Amino acid sequence: EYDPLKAGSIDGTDEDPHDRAVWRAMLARYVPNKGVIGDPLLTLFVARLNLQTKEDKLKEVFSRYGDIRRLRLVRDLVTGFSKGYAFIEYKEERAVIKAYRDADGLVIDQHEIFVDYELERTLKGWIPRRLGGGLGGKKESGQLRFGGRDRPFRK
Amino acid sequence: MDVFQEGLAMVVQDPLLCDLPIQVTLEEVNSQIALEYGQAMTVRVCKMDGEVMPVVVVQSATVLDLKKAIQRYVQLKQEREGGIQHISWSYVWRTYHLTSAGEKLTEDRKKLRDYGIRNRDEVSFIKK
Amino acid sequence: EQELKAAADGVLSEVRKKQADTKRMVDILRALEKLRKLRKEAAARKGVCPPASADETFTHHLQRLRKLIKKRSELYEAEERALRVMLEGEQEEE
RNA sequence: UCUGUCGUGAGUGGCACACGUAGGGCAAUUGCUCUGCGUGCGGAAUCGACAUCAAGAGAUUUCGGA
Repeated sequence: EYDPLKAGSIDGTDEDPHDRAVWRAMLARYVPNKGVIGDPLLTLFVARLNLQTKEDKLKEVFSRYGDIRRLRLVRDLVTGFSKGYAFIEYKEERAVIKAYRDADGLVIDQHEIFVDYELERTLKGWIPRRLGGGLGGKKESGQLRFGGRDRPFRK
Repeated sequence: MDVFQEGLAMVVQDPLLCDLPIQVTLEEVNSQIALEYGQAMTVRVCKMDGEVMPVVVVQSATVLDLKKAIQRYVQLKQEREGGIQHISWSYVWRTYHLTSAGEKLTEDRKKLRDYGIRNRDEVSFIKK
Repeated sequence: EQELKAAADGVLSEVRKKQADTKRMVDILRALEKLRKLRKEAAARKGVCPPASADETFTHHLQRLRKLIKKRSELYEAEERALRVMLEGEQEEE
């Protein structure tokens, strides 16, 4: 249950955006693009990949959890630069949960990858980081978004 | 009320005309006119996934003119394959640079010949 | 005059939009015909493959196409003349 | 507190608008007029720009005008 309000706070107690990016998160409305395909339940969103990682290698290392119906690594539309994150569509929910629990931290091309579900069509009110918000973040970069798997709430 | 489309389609089948991408339009054919006259030059751009797009400009084309040619090429590409059409070119040119032989094409006013770019060359992208 | 112009603008500009489109196929065949010419200069070595069949197939295309384009433009010019006839007819008597 | 309108693969698109910027013509060292580009109020410092959602790096403080 995404709430851009409490997402900027460690324990869900903030009633006023401490960052304009939070303020942008509340105002902006988000809908998944036409490139968002497949059943959202089986899309294992992975991030923090190496920009030199190819979509075949992702299929190669993520096939050990079972058969993979579809996969896409996201690259910049005009330039072609890899955006550093992909979307893995699996078959049978047994495979994706196995992908959930073990693949987080799995080193790929000298990077500790991040693994989560697809939270667009499942997490209510979800807002990506580009629209202000998202999850994770780094406290170094003047902002942070708690409530995710990386940074759960201090309840 | 589009009888011209049929004529353009069969005419493209000319073996000395297969280079043309179905819909011809004036700027594309006119650019290839200067190719025969030698005034134009092709500057290849490769996306980071390896796909290459042969952008064509004039010899005296400036860097900023080259930028619009990429916009003209990409935008023309999108309608034919039906991809994303409303490309935020303000953002794309805000974050990415143009580089050739390790030198970033920063001066939009400068012309490609001084930047060392010749015909059938290659330039790539890099972030700010 | 402002609404006199806009009334003329509403009809005359729309006809031109199609007429400019109607003209748009003419310079397409003009530029394409030119492009065909300079590639035959480079076809002095490429003329080994039969250009006569290629040239014959090319020429009969546009001429019928350009004839149909002229026929369509005659329809549009007539309406353009008719709109110019009617629109200026109303403005004097008002 | 810092433009409008139409748009949803588009908080990021189109057009207009405002401001700034580059090139052209005209008049009396300056002024008037057209086309391209940048931002939607405009600057500075600092932290980032190698951040979790199918494409988008911003943010904290500060101070100038209306």
